[PDB]
Amino acid sequence: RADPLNGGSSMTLGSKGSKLSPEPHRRRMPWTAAKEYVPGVVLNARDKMVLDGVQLLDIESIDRASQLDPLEVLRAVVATREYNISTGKNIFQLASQATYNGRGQRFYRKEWQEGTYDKYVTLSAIDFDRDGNKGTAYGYITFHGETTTRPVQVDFADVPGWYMDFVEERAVPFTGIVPPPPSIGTDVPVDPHSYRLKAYPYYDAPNPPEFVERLLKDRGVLPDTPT
Amino acid sequence: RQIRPYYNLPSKSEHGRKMTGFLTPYRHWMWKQNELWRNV
Amino acid sequence: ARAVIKRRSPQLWGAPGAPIIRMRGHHVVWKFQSYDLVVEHTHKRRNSDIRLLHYLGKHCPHPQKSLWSPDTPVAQDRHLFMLTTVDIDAFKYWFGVKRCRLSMKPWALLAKAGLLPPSLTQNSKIMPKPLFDKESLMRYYLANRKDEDVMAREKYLNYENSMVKTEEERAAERPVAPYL
Amino acid sequence: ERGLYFPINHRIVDHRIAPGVTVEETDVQSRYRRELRTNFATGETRQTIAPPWSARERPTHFFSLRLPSRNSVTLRVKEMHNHLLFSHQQCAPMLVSPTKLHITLGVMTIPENSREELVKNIQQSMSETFACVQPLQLRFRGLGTFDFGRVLFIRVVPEADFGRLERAVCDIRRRVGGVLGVDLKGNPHDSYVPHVTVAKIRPNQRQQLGDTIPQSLWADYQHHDFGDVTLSTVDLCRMKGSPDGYYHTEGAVHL
Amino acid sequence: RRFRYNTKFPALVSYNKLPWEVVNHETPQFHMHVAPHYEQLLTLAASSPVPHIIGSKHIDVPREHRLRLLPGMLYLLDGDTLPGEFTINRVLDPTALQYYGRLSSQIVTVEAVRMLVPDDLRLLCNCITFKGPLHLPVAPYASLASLRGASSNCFTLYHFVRPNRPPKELQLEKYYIHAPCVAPLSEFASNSDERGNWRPRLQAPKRTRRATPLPAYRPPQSYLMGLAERLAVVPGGCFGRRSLMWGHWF
Amino acid sequence: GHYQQEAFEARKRFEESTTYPGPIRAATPGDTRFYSGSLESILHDTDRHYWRAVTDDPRVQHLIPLRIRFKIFTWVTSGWEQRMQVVQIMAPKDSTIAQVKDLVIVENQSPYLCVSSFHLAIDGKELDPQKTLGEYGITEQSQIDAIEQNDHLLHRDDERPRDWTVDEITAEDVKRSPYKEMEMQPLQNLAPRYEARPKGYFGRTYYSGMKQS
Amino acid sequence: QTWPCTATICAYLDVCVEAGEKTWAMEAWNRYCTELKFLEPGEVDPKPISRVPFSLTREELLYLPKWKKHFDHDPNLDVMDLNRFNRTREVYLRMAQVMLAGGERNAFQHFFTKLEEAMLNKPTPVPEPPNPHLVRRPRWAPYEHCKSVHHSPWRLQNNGRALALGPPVTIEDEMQSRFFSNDQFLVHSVKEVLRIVLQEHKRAHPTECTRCKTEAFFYKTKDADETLKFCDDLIERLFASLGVRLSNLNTSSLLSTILEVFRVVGKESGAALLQRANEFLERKASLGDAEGSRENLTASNYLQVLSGFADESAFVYNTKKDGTCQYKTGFDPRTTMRHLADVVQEIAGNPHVTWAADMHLQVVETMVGCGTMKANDYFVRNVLRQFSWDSRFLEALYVEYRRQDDVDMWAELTKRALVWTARYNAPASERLRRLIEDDYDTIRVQTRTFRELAVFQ
Amino acid sequence: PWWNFQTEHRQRCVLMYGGARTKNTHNANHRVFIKKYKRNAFPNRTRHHWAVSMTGVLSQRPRRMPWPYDLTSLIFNQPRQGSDKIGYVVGTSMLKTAVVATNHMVYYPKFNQRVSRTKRFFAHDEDLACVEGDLVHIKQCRKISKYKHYYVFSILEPNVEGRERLKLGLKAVPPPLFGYPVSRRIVKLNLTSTEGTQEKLAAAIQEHVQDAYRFSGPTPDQPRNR
RNA sequence: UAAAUUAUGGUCAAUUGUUAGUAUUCAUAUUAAUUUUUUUAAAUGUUUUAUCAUUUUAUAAAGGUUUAUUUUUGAAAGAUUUUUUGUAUAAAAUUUUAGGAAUAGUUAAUAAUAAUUUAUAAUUUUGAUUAGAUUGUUUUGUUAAUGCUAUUAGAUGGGUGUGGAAAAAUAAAAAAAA
Ligand SMILES: [Mg+2]
Ligand SMILES: [Mg+2]
Repeated sequence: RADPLNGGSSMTLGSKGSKLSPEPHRRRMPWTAAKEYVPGVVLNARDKMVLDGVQLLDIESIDRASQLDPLEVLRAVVATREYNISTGKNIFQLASQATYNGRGQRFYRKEWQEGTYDKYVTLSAIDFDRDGNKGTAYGYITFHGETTTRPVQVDFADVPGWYMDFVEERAVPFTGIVPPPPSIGTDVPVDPHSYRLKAYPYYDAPNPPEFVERLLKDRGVLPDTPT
Repeated sequence: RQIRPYYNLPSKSEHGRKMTGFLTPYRHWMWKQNELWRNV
Repeated sequence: ARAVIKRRSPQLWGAPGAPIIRMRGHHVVWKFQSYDLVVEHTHKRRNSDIRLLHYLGKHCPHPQKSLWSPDTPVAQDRHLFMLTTVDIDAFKYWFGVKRCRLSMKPWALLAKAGLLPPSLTQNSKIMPKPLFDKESLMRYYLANRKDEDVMAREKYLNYENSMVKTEEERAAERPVAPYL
Repeated sequence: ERGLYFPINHRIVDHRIAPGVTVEETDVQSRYRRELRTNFATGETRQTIAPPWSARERPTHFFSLRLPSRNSVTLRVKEMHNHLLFSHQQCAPMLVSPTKLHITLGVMTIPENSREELVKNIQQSMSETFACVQPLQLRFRGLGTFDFGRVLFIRVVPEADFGRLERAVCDIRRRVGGVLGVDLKGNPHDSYVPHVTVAKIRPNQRQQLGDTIPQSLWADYQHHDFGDVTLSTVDLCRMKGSPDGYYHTEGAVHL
Repeated sequence: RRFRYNTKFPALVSYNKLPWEVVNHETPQFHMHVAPHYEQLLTLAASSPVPHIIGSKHIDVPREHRLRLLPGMLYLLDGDTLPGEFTINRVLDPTALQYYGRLSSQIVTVEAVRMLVPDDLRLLCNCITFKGPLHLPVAPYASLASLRGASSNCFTLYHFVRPNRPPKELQLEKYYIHAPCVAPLSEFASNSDERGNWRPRLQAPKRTRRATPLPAYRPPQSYLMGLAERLAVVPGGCFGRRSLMWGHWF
Repeated sequence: GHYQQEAFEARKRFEESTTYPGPIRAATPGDTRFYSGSLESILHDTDRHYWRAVTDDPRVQHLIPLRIRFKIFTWVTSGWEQRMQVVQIMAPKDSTIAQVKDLVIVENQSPYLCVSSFHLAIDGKELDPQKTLGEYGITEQSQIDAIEQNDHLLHRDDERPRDWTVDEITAEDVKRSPYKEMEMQPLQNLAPRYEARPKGYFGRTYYSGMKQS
Repeated sequence: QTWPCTATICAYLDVCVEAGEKTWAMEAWNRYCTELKFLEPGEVDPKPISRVPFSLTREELLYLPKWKKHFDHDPNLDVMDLNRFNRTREVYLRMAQVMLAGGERNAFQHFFTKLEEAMLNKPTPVPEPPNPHLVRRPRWAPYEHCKSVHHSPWRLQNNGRALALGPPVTIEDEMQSRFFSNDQFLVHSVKEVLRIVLQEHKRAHPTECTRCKTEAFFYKTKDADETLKFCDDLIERLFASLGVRLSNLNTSSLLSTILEVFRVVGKESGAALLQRANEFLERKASLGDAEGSRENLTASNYLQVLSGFADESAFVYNTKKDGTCQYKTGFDPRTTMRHLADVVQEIAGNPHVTWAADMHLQVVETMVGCGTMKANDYFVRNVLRQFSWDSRFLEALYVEYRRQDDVDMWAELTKRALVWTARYNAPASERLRRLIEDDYDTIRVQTRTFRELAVFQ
Repeated sequence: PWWNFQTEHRQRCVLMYGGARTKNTHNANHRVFIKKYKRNAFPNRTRHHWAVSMTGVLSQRPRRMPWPYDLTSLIFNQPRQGSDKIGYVVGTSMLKTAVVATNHMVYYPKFNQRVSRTKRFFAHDEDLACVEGDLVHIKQCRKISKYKHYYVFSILEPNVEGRERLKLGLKAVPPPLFGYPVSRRIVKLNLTSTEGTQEKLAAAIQEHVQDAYRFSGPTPDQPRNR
């Protein structure tokens, strides 16, 4: 196929890998193609008990008898806002709080900047539907200094795990068009002072001593006695 | 089968499975060491 | 790919595919037990004879004294014998040409016979599973590294044609003078 | 519900398309029966294939089996013409005159610059090859199409004297196109199929008479019996019938 | 793999055929489809001469031949002029104008984009005007060398395409010859007088110190989706090879 | 690519050759109708069901299988999807576009495809209905499509067929031509069974020739 | 006992040519090629099918025995119908080049003279139509559901609907050899025999023909003079045999081959190769009496001259004496770069020439050998994203990267090269990884995966 | 151990040395037939099942097996069993078909002799060449209709008499004067005049009602008295 | 219409019941099997995942068939990669009953026709069609032996038709992506 992990060796069932190829194994189903994913259940499992401090008024409940004190309504609004923010932040929540809908800004997830992984997206456009936490976003995905030539629709723009640092220089008004970032390899000449590579195609980070000690303790080669 | 550690991410969902498919970074690292022996 | 899966005996990637070498044997009294190395598909029906690519041979898991051999003073030669009958040509054809799979018990038997390296299942509890470090592996690689030309030649001999024709054979085979 | 769920006549698979594009990329939709209609049903008869160089220049002369005007085929085709004219009056220009019917055995193009020496050899070869064959009998029945329906002819089924006729025509082709160079439309080692042309669309008439003769005109007479005719003469003739009101006489052998 | 003829279902009924790709000019996916072809065409024009790409004036075609000759026609003009019998639509959609970002930045800043629709609604004229000289070098023999916009200053490009057609409708596939530029070679060429200025070196300088090592590696603290080799995803989920693992958390 | 040019050159030189008595009709056989396997498979005019190890003389093709691509809005359960249909006609070597249109409208054999007048076009360029395939240089590999009268505004929802999923179908609409064939009333036997695919079959986005993720 | 057809004889003679054994061709010619005859003007060129298909009559079906009635497809029956197009000129050419490879001048000259006389005084045989079995007849396919050219948002994908990434190798616009006319086939035969001379020289001296491997590559061989004189005599014989008919033909392949022999056998500078090509072009124009506009050189000739520039700019790298680079004696980077630049600007001004990865590789090799250190700029500007670049480009660029003043810039350029390899689907070559791991002691760049390192250890 | 006696069987788990391990299916079972119908009232109208009927396609006794050694296989080297068949065309009433009667062979080992069994086939032919009486050769091919999978390959013997009769306009073969019986009971020729038609009908209906009365059963010895 | 021999070759064919004037294989033996003396369950939680979903998991007994059951490489094995090459639904023969007669959405041609085309249609006494019986062409038992006498488990209509393939509604001696 396309990506025969460790060649075509079939010593075990797990030798072929969890998924055989990045392309879908069955021609019928395209969605089953291999793609990076984030935990949807955990990221959408917003804290429920945090809203139990103060009651929340329903939108369809507009009758005068069900109206509450304005102080209580403001408390409910604060509770709803913190309930939305508790699990995390999505680019649809950062865009309204950034100028020009945050166009031209650098968005990254927490796991995108930990370890040798280094990926971010330069925002190009955002479309908002009725809900302020929903819609779509397009931008340039940059991986280790290499960026996509054409804008692409971002994946998982709704899950609360995004982070962004606001800079005024990179903001792009609606009059202009967001420029794709230059490529560190081709567009801008390479310079270690400006940017230094964290992981190359044949690189793999050295084993940390804490993980090594934990693995040895698990395997029992290191002595261990209960307290 | 695929081993699921007890110290993994607990899916706070009652409408589905009680444990997620993610893993601790240590679990990912130790899995690579075990997978290295599979390749040998 | 079934509405109600046969939960007792499931498999992977459906049927029929991925021929696999197993050891079939009817569950009888242990003193009358003998298995049969055989290559079959991943999925088998009620009778094993439906999916039977080839038959490898019998195996008797009973250590027996060598009565056929004369009573010899050799200590190693007087140990118990575990006889196994296997096929080599069909096994090689299915392993290499058709790229079949093997189970742990046939793998261990073939490792004993010398056809295969020891299986992953059999391991010594005394020796733990080791770990690896990229820096030390690179240091060893720099310490000793084979030549690219010789490594290509040995890879060619191992994988592609190995029975080569030398200049002596070429001179013998070349046409004789009258038809030149 | 009337018959089989998938009729045998509809289990057609097309190999002219790419293998993997018919299942998913597209679905080809056409009536494949028309091109697989057999030559027997469609009236097509395989004529000798002419080489490209000989297919350009127009023919000059042709062998024919001269027949008296009284012969049975002449009045059979006369009655056929009467029926055709009664049914439809627009096929009269396509229909040929009853007096211009001959059984053609071969067509060739003799250049006019050097025709005089070639015709003598042709006629002497015909005489020397027909000095022994007795008069032939041929049973005519059936209809056929040549030049993609441009030429409509009466089929000549195999019968008595037909084997002698085909052997004689093979010998004629060997003695005419073989030893001396003359442009035969077919091959000297191939045998020309005898026929009598009942209808034909001229290239000048192709402008307003369509591109081919519709099959409904002769569908009822596709297998009609035109009977047995005896031929005892042969003539090498030229395409000139208007001036004398009859076949042009260039060479004749009283077989 | 797909190497089977359709015999399971009747040909009259398309039962599992893929939908035909259609591009609509009321949607930004039209700009998404067309913009990279535009930038490639501009690069080709600036590098090598291209026939029928330079336009002295708007082409005049009668109505009967309008749908026969205009579709597939793409060229450029020096002036900012628009053909008649076309209603004008301006790009006010940020998503629609986002796709021209690479063209504006890397190739040449775009001044405006307009979609022209005829009265019969059977055509689409995409006219895109770029203000300013080309950022990339322009060869003296190139098609753009005859354009006064390079070296008013703004120049426009016209493209005609039938509406509601597959993406193959525009004939931008032929404009893909990768003619290289001679920007570095012109410096050392005989016409330029920098040949004596340039100083080549054959031997690499001697190394006295090893390269600076990478900073201390900190293992990630967040949870991980699993190994990319097993999950068959590309290293960063964007590009690379599954077998060659790099750029992930470890 | 190479096959078409080499075949054309071979045919050209075969035509130019003048020393040829002609192929033997008896020696050159035709394709047979009877063979193994319970499928009637048609091949090219130069291919035979039997093994023919010799390369026969090239011939001028008198019957070109012109393939015209029509738009078709099949009804999937999720919604209306626009896909492609191919109509194949057997036209003579010098058939004018007028008779090509006659052949396509006589061999379309589909209720929806030939609903209104249409014009044949190639790579977006309309074809003049006065000249023949000789002027255009059309071969059997040429890709020809058709443009109807109302396919230039199909992006409008009014022109698009109205599905009952999002649009309301009236008592006057159920009596129309396509909506009578479709049945909004679920019968016990469900006589009009159509192709079904999930709304998430292609993911959050529709089918496209590029990547949007 | 399968009697080979003329095509099978041609294939076996090609095998004999590449093997260098002439005795096999001796046996083949004695066994089968004796009866082969050229096409006479009065003979029929496209011979018709002669073998009637197998059939059995009533008597031959009822009375004849089963073994006689049995019929399996026997190639000896249709060998005559497969020898129907009279392609004996190809067999004569292959036999002549076999004799040349075996070094028998008498027989080689006999075959060449007979072929030359036949091609000069015989009509051109008609080539057979393309074989339906050897090359599959293309089938109609609607290219409507194929992936777009920009399907991948990271690189320009090579669409199956039409080529878009640019050819990775130059191919001259020439048809199959069977379609050549008489004089054109004579020119092709001379080109082929010269190519066989090249192959024989390379086999005799493999070390002196490879690029930038040993010092022997930069020294003229002691047998090249005789081969060059033979080539000059052969081309002069060709020009004497063909007069007016030579002018109205195509000599792209012949020019490329003579350029290649004047490049590798007698190692000449790129300027010398260009001068030889110009002299050949002007002589070809002048021999024919007409307006005689000078024919522009093609992509093959430009590839040859750029390869000559690369060969003259080649250098031995990491010699056993620990020397970083060893160059040819009398090496002038200034003049080499000047000539390369003017050639490149000329071929860029010429619009009929299509660039390819081979000539881009030659240009990159020239620039990196001359040490101007603009080869990386040229590669990123014109070759990184335009063509399917192989790992040899990075192999050449690695020494340029090592030429950097600072090891940090060298290391980062190496990292970016590896990233390009991982991105644009151009895996790094074994020799490139060998160089990387050799310099790992000072660059600290890993070039092997964890899995393959562990398994190798 | 099949060759060992009953008392000699020490165990039954495996064959100790070698041979054939076969299941001892009990043939002596004493199967019983249970009569569930009256003697003259078996539900079937032609064949009556009054005892245990032997079941099998090839295992029945006496043994009957196909015989591939016949005239067709002696003449032809058939790629597949029964691919080619020689027979006489009998019946030409369906267009573009030709019904051929070809006889195969079945061998009885018990008697050590063979007999020929005739089978009819539908052979497809174009141009309508197969006339009644032709000795034709047919071969298997692709399925053409529901019951057409043979096609004629050569007409070994032309029916000159049939062709001449067709040319004269008469049928290729006169229809036979004896056919299948429509009913078991004899068919009596009706010759009654118009006046006697009703009387003959009355007699026939009386005979039919008497046959219906036969359903009642034997007439009692003592006439019914109340 | 001639003998044999450079001599056993080329590897085991062998039958056992004490009756009862005679005719005709018919009571009682031996082997094989059933039968008494109590031998002898078919297990309950399959698993992973991106979470109210998706991905992997395809022939057990039910329904009574004698002119009858026949098909894929699109998943998997499967490998630098792209790409490519091919198929296949059809047959032939063997087919039971003590007292034996009619059978039918029906044959062929045509076609992606015809509930309404055209035709002197098709099945069958060489045993049809319904009905009864029985899961079809490597299995046993008996004997010296052409015989006689046994054998098994599983393909029982469709109806949004998923899937490569319906075999898809409890039933393991199938380790199923560490
Ligand atoms: Mg009983
Ligand atoms: Mg029954």
